Amino acid sequence: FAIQIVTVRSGDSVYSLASKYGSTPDEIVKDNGLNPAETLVVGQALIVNTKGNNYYVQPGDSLYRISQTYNVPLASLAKVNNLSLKSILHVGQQLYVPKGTKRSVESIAYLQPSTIPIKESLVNATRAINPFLTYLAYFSFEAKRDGTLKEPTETAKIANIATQGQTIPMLVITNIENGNFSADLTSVILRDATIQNKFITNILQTAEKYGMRDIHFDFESVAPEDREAYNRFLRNVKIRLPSGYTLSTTLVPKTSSNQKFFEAHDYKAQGQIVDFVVIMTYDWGWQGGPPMAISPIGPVKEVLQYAKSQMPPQKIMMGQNLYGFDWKLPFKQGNPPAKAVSSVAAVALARKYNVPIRYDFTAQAPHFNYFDENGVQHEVWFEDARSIQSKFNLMKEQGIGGISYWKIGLPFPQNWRLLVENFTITKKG
Repeated sequence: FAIQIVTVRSGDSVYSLASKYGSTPDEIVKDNGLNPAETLVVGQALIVNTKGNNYYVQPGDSLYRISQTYNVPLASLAKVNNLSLKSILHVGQQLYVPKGTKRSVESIAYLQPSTIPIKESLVNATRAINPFLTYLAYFSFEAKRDGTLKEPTETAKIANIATQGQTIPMLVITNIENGNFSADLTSVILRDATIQNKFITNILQTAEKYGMRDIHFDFESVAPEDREAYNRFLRNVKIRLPSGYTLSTTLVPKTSSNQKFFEAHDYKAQGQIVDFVVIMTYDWGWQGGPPMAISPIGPVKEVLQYAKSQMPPQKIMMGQNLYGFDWKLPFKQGNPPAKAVSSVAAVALARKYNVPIRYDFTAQAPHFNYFDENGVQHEVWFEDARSIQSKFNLMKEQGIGGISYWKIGLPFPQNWRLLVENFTITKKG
């Protein structure tokens, strides 16, 4: 009960921060996945041991936020510090924080390799993250028009990693043909009973072969005319799954019930059938658009609220990006796509180009701008400990089931440590 988030200020080093808070440099380096030889960046968010039941106020904090973060009732936190519920805080102010009570969470992470065989670095990242997971989602098995599946490479290896860590490997099935989501493919599978029957049979045999106890459909770009056929397919699978198996689906983010591309993702119908959904609450800012926060918290909250109106909250898994993007400016159609960056890589750009990391308190996201060696301006939006803590607190407020991360292979050590600090991670293995 000792870790907190600290934002780096001018002049700070791992040595000075350890001295200030009575920690060790080695601990700060390890917890934050730092290269011990590198400088800290002003505005970088670190996790630091500031002693048990002890907290130093950060920029933008409120007693409400701190109580949400540490799972302590707000009245208790206020009382034990002789403060009012809306009391004005200042940075550096010391608070006593009682031991809170952690709620359970289910966590998912997706793995999507780009090579055959899978890169060693990616297999190592999967092993590192697996202990923090309820589910591991190897993306993907591609559905075929004859009702068979294209298996991704080294499936047995990846499933075994999951199983040995009491993580459930998901059987992730997509309607991808030649690298793109295909409405024509789902029209065949959702409309022909003979093929669909063979398909479901093959899915069950594949799941049983690899110990994949959750069957997950990521069907996208489904024709609107197939909305109810997709619902019927999901009912058909659900009815035939044996005891101990579950069913899940991917949903595009929505904030209302009529808001043609969208229609086939029927929130109400799927919510009645499946065990859980993964809602893709990310890519407001995206690779092909102008620079902005990838998953701004206001719109994400709107999507979660809409989802709760359509289905039970426990069934909802909030999608969360681990990536940010580096955009070259000015944004123009025909520009190259933005470059995806890990949290660690984003900080490394700010370090290299000597700029501080800023924080947007409305979006709840870190960002910065820099000039490269050719004089081209870049803008970066990414994820760090501050914004992930805001997202965890949103999950608590909304009472939803869990969080689903896209994707393994994007270093961000603070995310995984904060996940276990905030929640009890459910293991079903």
